[PDB]
This record gives sequence, C-alpha cells and structure tokens, in this order.
Amino acid sequence: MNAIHIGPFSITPAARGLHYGGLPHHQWTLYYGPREMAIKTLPDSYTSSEVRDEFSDIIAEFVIDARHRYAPDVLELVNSDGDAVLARVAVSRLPEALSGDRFPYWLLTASRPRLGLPVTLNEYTALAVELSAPPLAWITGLLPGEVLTHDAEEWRPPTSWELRHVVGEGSFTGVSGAAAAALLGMSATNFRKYTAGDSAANRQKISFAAWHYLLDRLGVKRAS
Repeated sequence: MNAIHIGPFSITPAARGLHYGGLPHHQWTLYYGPREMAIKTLPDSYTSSEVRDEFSDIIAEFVIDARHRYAPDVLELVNSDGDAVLARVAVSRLPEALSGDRFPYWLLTASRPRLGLPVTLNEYTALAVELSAPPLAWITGLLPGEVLTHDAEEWRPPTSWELRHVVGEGSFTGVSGAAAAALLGMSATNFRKYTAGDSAANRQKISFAAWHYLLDRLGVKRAS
C-alpha cells in the first residue's frame, strides 16, 4: 500500500480501506502536486503497477491539454503579396519589429492580433535561429517564473517536485536521472541528491548554471 510517484504525479491510498462486494478495496487519489485530479476504488489484490496503470489515461490527457494550452506562438512565412504559407516556425518570443516593399517575403503571426514584418530569406533565417522554440517548450507553462528566470537576483532553485517535471522517467521529458546527470557531467548519485524524498536535508541544491543548462539540453528552454 505504498504511494506511487510518476514524475510530478502522485497516487496515494486512503488511510483505511473498505469492503465492496465483499472484497477489500481502497480509494486511491491522483495528485498533480496539490491539485486533486481523480479518485478510483481499487481492489487491494491489485499490484502497484496495476494501480499505476489505471490512472495513466487521465495523466495522458493532462499532457495533451498542456501541449496545447502552453504551445508557443507560431510565425508564418508568405510571399510578398503571395497567396500561400511557405513555412511555419514556433517561436518562444516574438520579434520586436512587429506591427500592422523592397522585401520579397512577409513574416506573419499565425494568430490575431496579426503582426508582421517584411524579411529577406536570410533575415527570416537569422530570426528563426534566434527565436525558435525548442520541442518541449510547453513544459515551461507549468514551471514558476522564479525557477525559469535568467535574473540571478530573483532566481530560486527548483524543488524536487519541480525537477520531476523534467527529469525522471515519469517526468514530461521521459529522461531519467542517470541520463540527466551525464548531460551535466556529474555522477548519477550526485544528481539524485537533487531529486529525492530526503532532498530537503540535502543542503546542496542544483546551481543556477546547471539548471538552465539542463533545461536547454532537455529541449525545454533555450539558454539563448
């Protein structure tokens, strides 16, 4: 009857069980941090991974909701007075020269309010290199800004709960602790001092530079 952890998710059994149809069950609750997500009444004869699996659909649609809810803005390349979209690019930040003929392409916002700027192809290229969003940028939709900021005066190290958004096989990147450690050039043992049940008594937290470098290597947030 031990509680189960899938990255930042938690499935816990209630303190006392119950009989249902003469057999012992327990109600298990799915938690995303403090948010209660789902309740299911499960036979005690269920293994741990039987409990775990019964909730993996509700988790999957959470992810789906988050990939959409936090998807980056998208820019569109069209011919100057052309008629089709020639390319699209997701961008984690908008170009500062956007508003309402020497140039042969327009870079357009894919959503209203429509902002545009005229660009040569080399200009479009430089912009996309600079601004392109990385594959898992939507995970930043779930982390607090104190953790994401490059302002060393306001930066707060992530908690193990926040770290588990991005490392751990049940995390939203799927990338395990041991792989994460190698990215940072540390031992698996040393990196796991940051993500543990007892990590509150581990005085060494992840460094500002390691964390932002990590988020880049995992494809969550460009170091720029």
